[PDB]
Amino acid sequence: MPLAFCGTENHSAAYRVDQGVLNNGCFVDALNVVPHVFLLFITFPILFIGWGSTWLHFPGHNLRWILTFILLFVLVCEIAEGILSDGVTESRHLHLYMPAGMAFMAAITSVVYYHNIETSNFPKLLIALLIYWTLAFITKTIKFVKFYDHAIGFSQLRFCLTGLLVILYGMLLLVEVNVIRVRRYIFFKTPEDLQDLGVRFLQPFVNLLSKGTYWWMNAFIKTAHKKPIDLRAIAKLPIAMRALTNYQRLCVAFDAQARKGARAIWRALCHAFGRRLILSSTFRILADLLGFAGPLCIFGIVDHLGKEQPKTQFLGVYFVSSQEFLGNAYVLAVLLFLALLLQRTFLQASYYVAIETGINLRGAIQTKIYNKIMHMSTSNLSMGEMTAGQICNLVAIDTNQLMWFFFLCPNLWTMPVQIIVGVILLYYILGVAAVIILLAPVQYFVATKLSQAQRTTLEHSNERLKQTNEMLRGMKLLKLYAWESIFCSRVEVTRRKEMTSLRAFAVYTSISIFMNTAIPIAAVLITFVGHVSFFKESAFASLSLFHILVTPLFLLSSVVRSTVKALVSVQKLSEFLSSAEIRECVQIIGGFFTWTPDGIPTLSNITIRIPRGQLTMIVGQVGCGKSSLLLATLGEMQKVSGAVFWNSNRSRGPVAYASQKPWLLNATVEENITFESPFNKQRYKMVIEACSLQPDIDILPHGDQTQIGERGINLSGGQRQRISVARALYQQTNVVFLDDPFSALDVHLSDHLMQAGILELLRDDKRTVVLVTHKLQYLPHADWIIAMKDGTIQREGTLKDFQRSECQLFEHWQRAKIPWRACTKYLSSAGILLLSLLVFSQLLKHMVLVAIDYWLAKWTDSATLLCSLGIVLCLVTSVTVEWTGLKVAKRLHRSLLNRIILAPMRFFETTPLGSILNRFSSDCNTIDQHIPSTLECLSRSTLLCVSALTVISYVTPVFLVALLPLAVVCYFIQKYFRVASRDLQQLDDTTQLPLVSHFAETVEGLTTIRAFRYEARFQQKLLEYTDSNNIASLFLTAANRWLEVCMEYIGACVVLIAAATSISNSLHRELSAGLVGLGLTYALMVSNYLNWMVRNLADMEIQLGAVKRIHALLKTNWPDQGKIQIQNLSVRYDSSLKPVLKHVNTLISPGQKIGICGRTGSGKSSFSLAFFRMVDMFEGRIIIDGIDIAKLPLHTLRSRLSIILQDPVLFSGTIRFNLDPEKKCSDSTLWEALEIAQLKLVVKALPGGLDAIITEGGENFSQGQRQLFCLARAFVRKTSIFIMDEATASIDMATENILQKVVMTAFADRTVVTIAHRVHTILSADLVMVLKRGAILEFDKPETLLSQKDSVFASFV
Repeated sequence: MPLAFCGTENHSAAYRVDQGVLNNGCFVDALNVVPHVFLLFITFPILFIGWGSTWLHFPGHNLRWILTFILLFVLVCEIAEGILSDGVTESRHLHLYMPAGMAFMAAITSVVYYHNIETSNFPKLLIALLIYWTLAFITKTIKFVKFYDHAIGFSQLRFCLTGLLVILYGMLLLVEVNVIRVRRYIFFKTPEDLQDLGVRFLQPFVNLLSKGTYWWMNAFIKTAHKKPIDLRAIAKLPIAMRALTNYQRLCVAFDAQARKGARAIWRALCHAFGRRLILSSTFRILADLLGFAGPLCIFGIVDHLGKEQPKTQFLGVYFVSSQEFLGNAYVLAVLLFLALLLQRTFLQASYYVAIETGINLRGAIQTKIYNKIMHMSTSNLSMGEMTAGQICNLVAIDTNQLMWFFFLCPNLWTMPVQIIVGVILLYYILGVAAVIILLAPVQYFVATKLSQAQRTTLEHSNERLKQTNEMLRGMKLLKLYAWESIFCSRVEVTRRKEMTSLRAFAVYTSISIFMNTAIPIAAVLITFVGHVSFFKESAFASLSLFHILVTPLFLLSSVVRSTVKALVSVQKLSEFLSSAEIRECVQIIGGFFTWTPDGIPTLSNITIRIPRGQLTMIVGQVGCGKSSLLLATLGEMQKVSGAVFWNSNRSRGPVAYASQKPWLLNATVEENITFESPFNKQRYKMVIEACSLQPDIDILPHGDQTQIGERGINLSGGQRQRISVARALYQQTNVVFLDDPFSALDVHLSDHLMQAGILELLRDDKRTVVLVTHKLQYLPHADWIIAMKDGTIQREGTLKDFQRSECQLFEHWQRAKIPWRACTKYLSSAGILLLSLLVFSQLLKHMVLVAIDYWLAKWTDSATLLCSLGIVLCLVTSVTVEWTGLKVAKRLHRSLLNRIILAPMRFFETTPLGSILNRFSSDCNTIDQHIPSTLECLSRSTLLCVSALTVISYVTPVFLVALLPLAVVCYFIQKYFRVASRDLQQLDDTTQLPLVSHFAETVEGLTTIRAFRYEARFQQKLLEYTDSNNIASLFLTAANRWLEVCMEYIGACVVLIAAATSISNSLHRELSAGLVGLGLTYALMVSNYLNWMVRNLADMEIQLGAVKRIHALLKTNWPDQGKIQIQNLSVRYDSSLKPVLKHVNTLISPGQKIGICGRTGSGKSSFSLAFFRMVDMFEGRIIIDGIDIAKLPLHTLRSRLSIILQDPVLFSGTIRFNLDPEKKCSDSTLWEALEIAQLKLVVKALPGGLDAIITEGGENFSQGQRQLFCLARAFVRKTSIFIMDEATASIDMATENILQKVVMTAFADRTVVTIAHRVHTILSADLVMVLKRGAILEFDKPETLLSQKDSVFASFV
């Protein structure tokens, strides 16, 4: 029984070459063999030469790929047909399936060949492929015309298949010769060079296999596991994705639409992105339809295999009828497999095209927003209407969610089509669905109530977090007076109010999961119960349809919510976009200028001229239009009437300017000094000298490298005014405007040195200046002054004019992860009595869903109360999850508060408040309102997945042999993808932060930037920020889609193997395919349960990482003697190299209020810190009124001994709560204190009295009211001693009032120990001690020994 080529029968009569060679119907297949094996036998060594930087794709090549692939599809179909025809027959006969296998391999090799000839630019070498393609087109055309001569027609299948690849090969031969015409290589006598030089990200210019499967990502992601992904490793982002380019295209769209509001933005967005958005929607519709084809193949397979030879015979050859073709079993399985392997590639492509269009929308619209910042007026009507928070929330939230809307925009095209086709094929499947079509509005109303509760919850917990910030800012002051507990109680009360709100949030979000996971069960139950009781007419395919319908509905509910937010956002930006713009030597003639663009000119009759070569000191009344006139010269006022001659020694030059309000960019201080200018040491040193900035630089621990301004080193107002003057002065300009720099700079000697340096700089540059201020010490002397009285110019001339206008009278006046810490979370959070119930209910629910699936299979074979148990268990699990997360967050919150209470003040000195507040608030929010739902979703998704692989292994008990490599591959793919995705996620966050940082620093100092006309550099910084955000966003997106392709093909192979082994055991061993079919419907859902599994697993990784930060914060009658004799108590902090206090055996006598101030460099502050027993006094002996002060409860010791401070602060609350909240002793003591200290005329003038709100520090009480509250605590806490510190900045009368209050404290308490680096006012005392260079050097029990000795008087001089 050997291998006959055509067939052995009739004594070699099929080998009869008589009656023509071509009229033999088997010999033509042998003719069709020739071109395919010819191309193989001429192109394998070539390919091996191939096997042994610059790319150019050939012209007209997309149709090559689609014709080659669709010919792969029909050639696989002819492989199936050849096997099905040669197998049920008596012979072998081997002429049905020898040509197709080499043809399949030939198509594979000719596309590898076309790829290897596209990689290497050598166009004269595709002559072989084209002469091949023409030869095979001719040969199958001959076969088809002889099939036509035998008059077969379309009834038999092989006629149709042959005609299909005839027109296939003809049309793709025509593609080849169109390329021949274009590139003109063979018979003609006679590129992406821009796309060459650039970026790493070559996904839009790569072959189709890498466009589909993200093959180029592979070498990236495998590179990413060894070394991390720096920003330099990220691409340069090519021209087609440059934000400027999309912005130009969009502005052309704007101009075309606006030549021919909300509809304008709508039309503009549609015109700029519809040809891709529509392409994305088209791919999405095709993916929906090929998803919706699946169940037809499963139903057909099970019906024909339950059906338990072909009729036609033309010329002795058996042709399979087409109904029997599409009625076959194995053929439909292979078709199902190839349909899934193409469906689940178009879905990812649709995702990606929507994402790419979204990133270009974000780019162009952010660029447009910033361009219309660059022309927006900074008025008190323009900026006075809309603050910077409005425009910051606009940019951030609006543009990101408009992007998320154009993410969800094809969904609003498909989920309706999804629902309609679901209803249609559910009627074809089950005969004569409203429940499942009623589960998207359930999600809509539940999400609506959830978002309302979340809004209210967030704006309540915002007040809770603000109170916590106000209770964590004064940590040292409240711990010093032992006043932590009352603020902890007011926090725990606000926390429990927020906890009631969070319980309502969790209820309304448990019900979404419950409705989400119990609507299909009731839908199927009502469906089949109708089918039996109400219908009585006649399954697993229907269940799979139930899955395919269930998935879009909740997404569509979110789409509708996003649509509403998008419409509101476009309304917001349209009402924003039509606000007032700005506009289109010195001389101003007509004089009318206002802010509102009509009516009430705010500055009129202005006829003032200031030509070049000048130094104008200006003067005027208080707010008489000085900054208004300066900005009006700058062209920043709506000038109604007048003209502006303008000539720099008609275009404007770089006028330096400095507004009344200072401004500093959140950058380095030298970067905030140089301001995008080259750096020379001389002028920089001169400006640091003139503005006295070298002591200011030394006042900072980095100086010219510290992150100045907001989000960094907190500066002072005089420092910021001086920094602004330095940045204004350095920029090397032909004019200089100084609008009162020494107004806020109250340092007179600094101001005088600055005035002299200003004269020197403006005198040594020979450039015009204009200084508008009230410093009249020099302004009427040697300036060309100009005075604006009542908003008008009086005289711009010499000093004799001010001696002629009654103005001198005023001048005469790695990568480790969760499970240890995650185990600690679940253990310390839950308690096993609810964790066990949660895991048991989840496992039981999934066992019930498996069981009801098997019961559905058996009843369908033979042609309820488990779906009810399922719904109840789903409700139970959703309740248990939300309840467990709520209790978890509650007890963790109280734990965080308790560990923050039991802390030393040295940690607050060490660690910033930002770390404690950040890992408090953001991680508490994450482990309170975001982590439990994701945990529940993971615990439902991976358990559905483990269930599904259990079902596949149960149906086909041979599957597990193929499970082990699939799980190994999934484990390795999970590992390498996790390694890339975590780092890329952090790179996304740390790149999306500086763009909105730029929008803050732009919106703050806008008029200075628009004053310099130095917009293009910030334009480049904006475009750089937008590019650095977009490249990370596109790589994160494309990594997600590549993940989904790789894991989803792993799942597809699982489906194929499971179905194959189940069908193999059901053809012969008769597996009773219901157990097999129920396996298959989990095999289809595996394909996306893995999807949900992988994406949610990454999210579970990142959020449990901030629990790590949580673990890090979990890791760490009245004494009236005053006779505490310290006996040699030596102090240390790290006990490393330098103790400060040494051997100080010093006593404060009763009455002898020893105010002991010393040397401020070495021994002043350390003793002042160590005075409250709040530091490590490493030796000696410290008695306190004869008691042991080294082993006492420090809460009781620090409660009843008041002090004063250097930088005092008032805790906000009731006035009795601001005085003594824990005590609340008596009203008359508070009247005596708050009368006799200070602020009696504010307390009695307060609206409430002792029960009035301390308005966040006493915002309009006094500044001496802080010291008054200190004295209140001194009079209230039975405090004989009162340790006082000096005022940092105060008035001399304020220091005298503090001294008078200290005199009253001496008259009433008489115990005090004060240190003051202001030694010349610290002389009113009783005893003193000077402890210089860390010793007991001087002690003066009379006050005259300080004034008697040399050095103490030298410190007193």
